[PDB]
Amino acid sequence: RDNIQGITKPAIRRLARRGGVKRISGLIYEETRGVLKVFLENVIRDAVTYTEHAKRKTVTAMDVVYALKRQGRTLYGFG
Amino acid sequence: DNIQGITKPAIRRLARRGGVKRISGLIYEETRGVLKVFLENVIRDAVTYTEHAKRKTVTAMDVVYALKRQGRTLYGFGG
Amino acid sequence: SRKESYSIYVYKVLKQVHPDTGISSKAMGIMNSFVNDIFERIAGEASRLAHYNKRSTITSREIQTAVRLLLPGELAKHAVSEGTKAVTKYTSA
Amino acid sequence: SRKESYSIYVYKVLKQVHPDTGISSKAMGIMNSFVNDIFERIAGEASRLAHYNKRSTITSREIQTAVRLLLPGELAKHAVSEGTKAVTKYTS
Amino acid sequence: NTYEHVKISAPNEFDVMFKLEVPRIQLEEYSNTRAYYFVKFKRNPKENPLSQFLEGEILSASKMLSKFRKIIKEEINDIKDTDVIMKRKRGGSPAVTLLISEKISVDITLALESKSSWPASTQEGLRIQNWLSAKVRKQLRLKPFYLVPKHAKEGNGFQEETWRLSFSHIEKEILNNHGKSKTCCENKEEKCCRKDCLKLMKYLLE
Amino acid sequence: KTRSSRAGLQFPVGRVHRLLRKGNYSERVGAGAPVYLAAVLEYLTAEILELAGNAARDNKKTRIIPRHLQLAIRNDEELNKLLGRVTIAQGGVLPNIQAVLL
Amino acid sequence: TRSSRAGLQFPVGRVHRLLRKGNYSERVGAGAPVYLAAVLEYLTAEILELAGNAARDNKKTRIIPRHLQLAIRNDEELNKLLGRVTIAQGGVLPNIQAVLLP
Amino acid sequence: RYRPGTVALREIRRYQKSTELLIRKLPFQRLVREIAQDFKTDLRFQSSAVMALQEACEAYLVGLFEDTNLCAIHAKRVTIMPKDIQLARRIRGER
Amino acid sequence: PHRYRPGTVALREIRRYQKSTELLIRKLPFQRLVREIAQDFKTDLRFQSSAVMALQEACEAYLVGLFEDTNLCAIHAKRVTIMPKDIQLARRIRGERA
DNA sequence: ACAGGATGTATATATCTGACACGTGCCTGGAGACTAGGGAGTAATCCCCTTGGCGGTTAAAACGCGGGGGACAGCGCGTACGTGCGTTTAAGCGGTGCTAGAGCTGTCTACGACCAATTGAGCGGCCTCGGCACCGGGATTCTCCAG
DNA sequence: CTGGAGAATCCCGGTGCCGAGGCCGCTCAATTGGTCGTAGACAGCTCTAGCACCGCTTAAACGCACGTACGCGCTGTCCCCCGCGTTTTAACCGCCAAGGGGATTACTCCCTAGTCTCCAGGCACGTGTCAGATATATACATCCTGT
Repeated sequence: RDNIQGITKPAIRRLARRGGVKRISGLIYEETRGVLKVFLENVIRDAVTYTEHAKRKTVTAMDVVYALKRQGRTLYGFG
Repeated sequence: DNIQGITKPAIRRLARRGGVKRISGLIYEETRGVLKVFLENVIRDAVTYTEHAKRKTVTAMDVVYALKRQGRTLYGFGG
Repeated sequence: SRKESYSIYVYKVLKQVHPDTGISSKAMGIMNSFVNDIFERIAGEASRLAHYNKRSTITSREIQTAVRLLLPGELAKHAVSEGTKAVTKYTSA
Repeated sequence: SRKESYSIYVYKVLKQVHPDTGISSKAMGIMNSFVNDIFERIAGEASRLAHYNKRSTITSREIQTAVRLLLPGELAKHAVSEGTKAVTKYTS
Repeated sequence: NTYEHVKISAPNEFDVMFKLEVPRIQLEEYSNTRAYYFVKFKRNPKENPLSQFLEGEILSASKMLSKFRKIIKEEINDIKDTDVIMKRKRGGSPAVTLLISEKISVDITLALESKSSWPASTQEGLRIQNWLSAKVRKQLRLKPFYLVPKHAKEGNGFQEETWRLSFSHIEKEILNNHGKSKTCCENKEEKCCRKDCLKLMKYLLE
Repeated sequence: KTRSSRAGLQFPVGRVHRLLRKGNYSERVGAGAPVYLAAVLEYLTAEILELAGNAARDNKKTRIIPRHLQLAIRNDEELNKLLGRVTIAQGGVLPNIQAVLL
Repeated sequence: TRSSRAGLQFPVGRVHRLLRKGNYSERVGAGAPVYLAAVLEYLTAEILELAGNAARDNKKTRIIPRHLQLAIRNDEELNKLLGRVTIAQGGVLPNIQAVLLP
Repeated sequence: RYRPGTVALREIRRYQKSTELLIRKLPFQRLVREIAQDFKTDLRFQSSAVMALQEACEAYLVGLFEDTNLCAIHAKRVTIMPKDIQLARRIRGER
Repeated sequence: PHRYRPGTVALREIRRYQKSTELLIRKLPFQRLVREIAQDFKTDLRFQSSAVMALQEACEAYLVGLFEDTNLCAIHAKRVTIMPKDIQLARRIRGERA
């Protein structure tokens, strides 16, 4: 608990300014926090599945890369 | 022509299946454009499959694989 | 020359779970395309799993992992349960 | 052990295009994973395509049609032209 | 933006160069002449209208200069109280001679500017390493190059669509920084004669 | 003594084993894997046909048509999130009327 | 070598080994890895060309993933190719909406 | 005379229940042959391929009309606009 | 008091963070969140640090693309200020909520 | 509309500094041949099914007219958030330490490849009966002027 | 603003027609049974390397007044779009060819698989120095308020 609260308000504001957003409502922050928690639940579920398949105890970068591969959200730079 | 063969009330019937209550008069030409682009893509890939099989008769299954690789998977015709 | 679909197998499953329910031929083709789609999904996922761990042998563990990836939560849980049960049956017999 | 990367080949293509330009290791990782991704996509679609015609031999025609299906229009046309030129040069 | 006194013995004649921002261009060298290249727009998805004007795959320099002259002749008529007339285009040169009403002969030459990498024959050149620095060499290498036409005038070559490279801006920038010491002709201990002797040689030749 | 009957299943262990062999998925196919995969396919087929049969009973018909397959997949949230990318021909959509229009 | 024999830069032999190892099919034709290494060479050449041109436009002589991001996302056809793909260490396009400006 | 929208909602209740093709077969098929004639001349079509491609095009447009209607409700309107369609395709990523 | 208008500093922040490329989320709370959710799934999983970096890259790029689509929704509704209904709309069109 | 004091960003200037670029040593996978078979090519063929045309038939497209409700602009104004100022937090970073577990290396073993016989489950054709499409009249569902 | 008026819609129920259910006969593919290597299971031991920890630091998170600017509410306006009519269009359904082209078998023979052997390219390990980020002063770009 409360590590999800570690996603701060000005961090979301920095992401919005990178996203080109001019003004930000006060309820944007908890919504973004929940959406990021859902996205992370999906990716970490896939990563834990890859890790437990590998009979290992250490999550590695390649497992996260293949998790994002089956997500469709394909990332480069870590393989 | 055939882009006018996509009639105004056929687009209105498609929108009523979609649930649209009120339609502007400029919706129709834009819908013709979007439909034309989508069929350009699908028929492009399907004719590419047809040319690969050294054939001049576009099967259903080639259209199925074109729609599959675009990500719009259709069931019930071959695969 | 033999179009081998899953028609009689799906029909056996249909008369197993609903003996008073019919099925059209178009719906049978849809279920055939469905089974081929899910088979391609799980088989490609397990193939890539075999290439990740550098094993040349797909076993039930790889299919278990691919099912846990491809399906959503409780469906995957019930499916892993059914598969483990059936592999236990095939091992005991 | 040994790693299988495309780093020196990306660097050779870079010296062919931009002969006095640097590239970071992270950008080299980007391009290594990119080349593995494009190789994986094209080899997979060639495998699917050969499976569609039940052929057990991936040919250059298979790769050509895989490029035509996967890659978007004008870039695919240029790439098919380059690949056909290179295969004809290989045959001689 | 290079006021380019090529003719310092008579500054009343101008050679005003125009730039044109082009896409990336595959270059085909002509006949191993080592300076005459063909302009082929390698690949462009935006479909910029220069490619729409082009013939085949090589950009037609004669077509470009013809319609350029056509637009100039058409538009300089519209100039009021400044007598600008279309002078003869003869001499097998860029031409587009325009006279501004009293001996102000302006020879307009539009130049393509590709911001791409330098061609392979321009590699061992720019030998300002021991003169300025290798770093200034590499930073001037990062600057864009230019394209001006001339048909290959080798005996029988006529109206060929070749393109030779221009280097005017790098030469102006090294005329603004010409000493090994970076404050040359800037403080009163390093008055040199590079600009002096260069103007002496160019005036003597002209 | 067939392997489908040996495991007590419905989907063909021999056909799945043959497709895993000749489908070039790996060099070796362990013998429990087609059993496991046929079991998973049997459960998925049973679940979807259960929901499609319930859709047919809700329309009071004793024959599943593609409309019932569409309604069954798009009503179950787990199978819809599984099959959101799949369009069924002659499927239609769910009854989905916007409350702001009423 | 076959790369020298095809006049190409990418290793055709490594592509042939990976086609044999990756189990895409059993038999691999001889012109297939030649054609594939050519397509990889053209794609790598065009993307590094755009990246180096953007690096010259930002006056950087070392290619970082920012220039790769800008190069791919400024070509609309490459953007159509790689719309789903995330480049790490990339940032985004400089893109300001016209309603925001005064 | 009905309220302007009552028989529209009656049509919505009709066509969400219905499954059949709403585009007329032969103008659509002639359109498909014209678009294919743009790519490669003198091509022959299986009629099942034309029907399946019509299924895919109608289902794609129904999804697009749902998301476009959601956008138009989101802007507190009930009238859909080409601006709405451009928004929907820009979010989907098709342009 | 040299106070700007309420849009100007927003515009220079847009120029700065579209110019910048670094990680905007602070690394250690993101690591705590990842370790929290993974501990919820499988207890005592050690992490590769580059895997956490890749997770942060994917999350930040996903949220930036989401905020672009959210800004397009908010400008589309004749507004300038984003609201969580814009985010719900964008994820419903992408297909995450429906 | 125009000038003025900020305020931030870009350009030039030493100084690092860790990572590219280039040499060096190894070593296994490509290369060069050599063979065997088997997939793929080609010829030639059955036969499906597309293309086209036509007649008739009717649901539907197109146009017209009345009008009305929502899009759009404007007035208004209340608050929510940006801007700014001041105030604690804790991320980050280097730094060392402990051991958990990946990774390598070698040592076996049950398991699939492989072949080969043996036969049923599976498919192609074949009847055959209930389920789906209408078509009018009951029964329901539902919007629309007024005292 | 509640009741009645009437136009439309969902079952009732007969008709009827036609596609799923179901055997029957043929037959390739599944199942059974040895043999083999060898990939995978297992053990052991290194040793990277991930987790905890300090402790200083300082941007950065956090809070708060506040004016303003944008959201939303209200107000009228109007035309653009809904609905019913009134006409015409042409899609559709069925028939009926003519032939293009898909599918199949039948021989074939090249092309890749496979085996062998040698190399030289590819990778690991140094290292020199080069792009970049550092600060730091300075200049060019952009606002915000009074006349």
